[PDB]
Amino acid sequence: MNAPPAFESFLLFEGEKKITINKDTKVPNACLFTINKEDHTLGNIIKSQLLKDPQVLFAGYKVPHPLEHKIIIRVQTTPDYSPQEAFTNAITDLISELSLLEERFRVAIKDKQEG
Amino acid sequence: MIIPVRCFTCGKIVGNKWEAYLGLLQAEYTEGDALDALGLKRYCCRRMLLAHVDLIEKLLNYAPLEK
Amino acid sequence: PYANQPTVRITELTDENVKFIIENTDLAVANSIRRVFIAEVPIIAIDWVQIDANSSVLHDEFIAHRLGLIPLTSDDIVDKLQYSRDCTCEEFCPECSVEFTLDVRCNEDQTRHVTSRDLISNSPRVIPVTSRNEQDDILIVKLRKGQELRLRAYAKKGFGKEHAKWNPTAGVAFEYDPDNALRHTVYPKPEEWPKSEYSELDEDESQAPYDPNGKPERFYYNVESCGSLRPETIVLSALSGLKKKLSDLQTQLSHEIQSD
Amino acid sequence: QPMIYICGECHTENEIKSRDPIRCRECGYRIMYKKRTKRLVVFDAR
Amino acid sequence: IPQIGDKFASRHGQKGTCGIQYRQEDMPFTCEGITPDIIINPHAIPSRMTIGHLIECLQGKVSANKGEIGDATPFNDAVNVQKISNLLSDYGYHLRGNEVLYNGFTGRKITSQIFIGPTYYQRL
Ligand SMILES: [Zn+2]
Ligand SMILES: [Zn+2]
Ligand SMILES: [Zn+2]
Repeated sequence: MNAPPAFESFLLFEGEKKITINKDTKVPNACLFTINKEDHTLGNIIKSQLLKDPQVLFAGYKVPHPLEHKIIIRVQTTPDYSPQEAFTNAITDLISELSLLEERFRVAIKDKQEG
Repeated sequence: MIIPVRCFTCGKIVGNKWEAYLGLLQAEYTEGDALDALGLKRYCCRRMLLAHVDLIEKLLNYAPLEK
Repeated sequence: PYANQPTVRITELTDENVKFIIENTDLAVANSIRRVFIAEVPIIAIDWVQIDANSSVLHDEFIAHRLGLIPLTSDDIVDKLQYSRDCTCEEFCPECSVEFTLDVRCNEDQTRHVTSRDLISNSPRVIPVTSRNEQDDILIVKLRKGQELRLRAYAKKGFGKEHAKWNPTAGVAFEYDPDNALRHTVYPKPEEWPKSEYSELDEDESQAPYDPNGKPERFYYNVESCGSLRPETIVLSALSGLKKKLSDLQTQLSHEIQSD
Repeated sequence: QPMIYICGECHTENEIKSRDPIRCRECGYRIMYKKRTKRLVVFDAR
Repeated sequence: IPQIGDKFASRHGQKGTCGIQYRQEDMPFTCEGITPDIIINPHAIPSRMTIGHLIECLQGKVSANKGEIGDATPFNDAVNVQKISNLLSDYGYHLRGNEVLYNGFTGRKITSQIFIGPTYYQRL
C-alpha cells in the first residue's frame, strides 16, 4: 500500500544527482556533500579516510532518515586545502587500499589452495 | 507449513535438512546430535530445524480438488 | 593522509566458508567490506515466476517466494549477466536472465517431494546449488497423488540490498580485538565471559590490559557461503563492488566539481 | 463459453450452462468449483 | 508481508508495532554473525516486570544450543534461573544470556553487552 520498491535504496531517480556539493557558510572551508542512494557503507569509509588527512579539520556523515536513501558528509579542511580536494583524495585512497586488499586476497587464496 | 528454505536470521539453507533431520531422529539420534550432524552450529539454524512443525503432512491428508 | 596498506592472512578455505584476517586497515573499511558481503555482492536468484498449474497445498505466492530463496550457482555467470535495468531487450533475454522450468505431477501413491532438483534451467552454468554435482535437495513442495505443479521462472541479477534472496552469505562472523584491549566493550564482570576463539590470553587472565594508544586493527572474518558463490568469490566480488561504488562516486564527484 | 466446473466430491470436470441447477452429472453433488484461469499471473519471488 | 505498523507480541504481554525494518547489514551482530530477528526496547521490561520474557529468552538459547524444548511449566522447582544459566555457560555463552554485539552501521562493538536469544513471538 505504501511499501517503496526495494530498488529505490540503490537506484537514482531520473534527474536526481548522485552527489551535490553545497558550501557551508557557518565556518570557512567547509562543504556538505549530499550523496543520494548511498548509506553507511560508503559514508563510514569516506568519513574515516577523511579523518586520516591532517588537513581535514572536520569529517562527519549522517543518514538524516533511515527511510530516506541519502547521506550527508560534512568536510572542513585547513584554509590551504579544500573539502572537495579532501573528498577526492579520500576516495582515491580508499580505491587504492581496496585494490591492494583485493590483490593480496587473491595471492592469499592462491597460496591457500596451492599450499 | 513446510520447512523454510533459508534460516530467517543468517540465511543458511535449511530446506534440504528436514528430511535428513527426521531420518537422523528415527536413527536414534538426539535432536542436538542430529542438528550437529547436519552442520547447524548457530542456534538460529538449530531453532529453524528444532522448532519446525511439518503441517504440510497434515494438509496432504485431504484429497485434492482434481483427480 | 593516504591509504592503508592492509595485509591478508587466510586461516581456512573450504567450499562452505572462508576464514581470514585483515590487518592494518580501518574499522570502517572492515565493516564496509563486511556489509558488502551481505548487501552488495550480486548473485543470480529467481525473481520472476509464472505458475501455469499448481494443485499443491501451498498457494502460488508461497511457491514463488520459496523458489526465489533457492540459491543458484552464480560464480562466473553473474559478472557476465546484466541487470534487466541495463539490458536493452524486452522483459527478458539470455543476456540479463536465466530461464528455469519446473513440471512435476504426483501420479504414484507415495508423496512426491518437488525439490530443487526439479528446477530445470536453460543455462547449464546457473543451476540450483544442491543440484550441482551428500547434502540433499531443497524441498519446494510435497505433492499428493493427483496434485501437480508446473511453472516457469526467470532468475535475475541482484544483491542483498534489494532482497535477502540475493544475499550470498549464510552468516558473516566479524570480530576484532578478541581480548578487550581497546575496551570498546566494558564487561561488568570480565571473568564471567567466555574467551574468543581468536583470543591469546592465559586462562587466569580475563581480558587484555587496556591499550590507551590502540586502534582497531586485525579484523577476523568467517564468510560462510549460501552456495551461489564460492566464499573467496564472495570476498573478491565484495572488494570489486566496493571499489566500483567508490569509482562511480568519484566520477560523479568530478562532474560536480568541474560543473561548478 | 463452456464454463466447466469441478465437483467437490467426485472431482469430475463437467460443463454447466447458465440457468441450470448446480448439479454434478456423475454423482449429483451440489457444490462445484471453478477451474484455475488461463490468464497469465506473474509473481516476483519476494 | 510484515511491515512498519504491524502489531507483534511475545507471550508475556509485551506487544508493540514494528517501528522500522533494517537489513541484515544494518542490524547489530554477534561475533558469530547472528543478527536479531527483532529488537525490543529494554524500557518495556522494568515497569511491566515480565521476567518470564527474560527467562524464556535464556531457556530458549539453552534449548536451541542443546537441541531440546525448554520446560517453562509454571511451578517447577527443577527449573530455575541459576540452572538455566549454568546450562548456557556450557555452550560457550555468557551465563546470563548477554553477548557482545557490534554496531551494524559502523562495526564497532557496543559498549553494553546486549541480552539476545530465541523468544517465541506472535504476529497479531
Ligand atoms: Zn541461521
Ligand atoms: Zn535482457
Ligand atoms: Zn460429482
